Amino acid sequence: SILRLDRLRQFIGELATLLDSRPDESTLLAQAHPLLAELVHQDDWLPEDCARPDPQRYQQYLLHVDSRQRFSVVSFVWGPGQITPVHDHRVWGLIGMLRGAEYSQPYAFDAGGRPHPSGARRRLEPGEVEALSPRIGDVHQVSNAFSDRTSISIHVYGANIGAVRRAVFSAEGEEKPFISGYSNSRLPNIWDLSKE
Amino acid sequence: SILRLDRLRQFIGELATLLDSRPDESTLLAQAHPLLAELVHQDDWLPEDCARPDPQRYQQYLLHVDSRQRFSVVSFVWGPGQITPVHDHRVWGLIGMLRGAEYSQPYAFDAGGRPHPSGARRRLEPGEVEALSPRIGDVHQVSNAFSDRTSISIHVYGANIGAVRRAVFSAEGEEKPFISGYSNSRLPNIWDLSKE
Ligand SMILES: [Cl-]
Ligand SMILES: [Fe+2]
Ligand SMILES: [Fe+2]
Ligand code: NA
Ligand code: NA
Ligand code: NA
Ligand code: NA
Repeated sequence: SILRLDRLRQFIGELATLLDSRPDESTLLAQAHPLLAELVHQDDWLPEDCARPDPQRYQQYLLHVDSRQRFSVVSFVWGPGQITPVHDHRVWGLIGMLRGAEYSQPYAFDAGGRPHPSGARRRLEPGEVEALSPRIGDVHQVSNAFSDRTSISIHVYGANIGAVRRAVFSAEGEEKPFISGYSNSRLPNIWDLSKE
Repeated sequence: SILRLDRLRQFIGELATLLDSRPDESTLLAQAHPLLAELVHQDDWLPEDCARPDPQRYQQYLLHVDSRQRFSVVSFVWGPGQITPVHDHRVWGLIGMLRGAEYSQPYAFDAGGRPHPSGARRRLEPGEVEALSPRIGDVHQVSNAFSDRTSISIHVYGANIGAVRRAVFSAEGEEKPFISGYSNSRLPNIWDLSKE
């Protein structure tokens, strides 16, 4: 229909313009917050392909990578009742819920290296944005708040996320290196303005 | 084999860096010339979908658009004997032959505003790169050099080319506005390094 891809195009240039200032981390996050907020304020732009859950696993659909890999934009699609392992990120980020809701559980470790939840579980509603900086709390376990519907969140990461070597942590406290990869081997073409 | 997608990721990055120093047109073109030349020096990187001829029309497969739309990178696929009409561009651009060959005829205008071939036709061989710009010469007709095979060239343009309002030129020298648009509504995912 009127898939409104101009808001994706707008978010992307504006994040990039912002980044062209070499802002310090915390300024960057502060100033991007409203930008992602304006992008998830309404749910009328996300291409269908980039919204399909899987029955076995969550999906990360790559929407855009910056020419200099200063950021990537990803659509995180949880099927009903799905849950990630405990893992870190290693780059700045922002998350904004588009539809459904998700839970975020922060983690820390005992001197042995076993993880344990820390602070309580945050619930993220359609519309809300929280900045992540690894300089604060990098390790977490996230999950679909709902057990019976699809939830989707739009993420922004300060790198090509599917190139970042990060870590997943078992209950027993072993660090497994992982690289997330992407669900889609093709990105949507948000760029064909030959439609008006 | 495995596609050498890192050549493309590298080119994308390097040209954006170059663009970050705000060069003037002649320096941008002198410096970008070698970067594209390296990309089209060996033919081990273009995804197969982005190399597909059409029997009716030449194809324009979008590869990448820069976050701030400072450039875009397009794969231009010619089937046997295809030819464009006479047209302009209104942005700087570099063209780099990947496989096959294309003929280039620049055009100039007489006192009544009617276009005519200006100068000798230029043949573009694999690994060669030519520049174009309103300053340096913008109006031309291009065709596949062969009628017995496919030709591909890699085009870089200082805008989101398929959103740029340009024009084709009638024998009587009048515009007919056009916006090229892209043969592909999905872009290739160059970015999933977790392949290796
Ligand atoms: Cl030249
Ligand atoms: Fe995470
Ligand atoms: Fe042209
Ligand atoms: Na290269
Ligand atoms: Na190829
Ligand atoms: Na000329
Ligand atoms: Na493709």
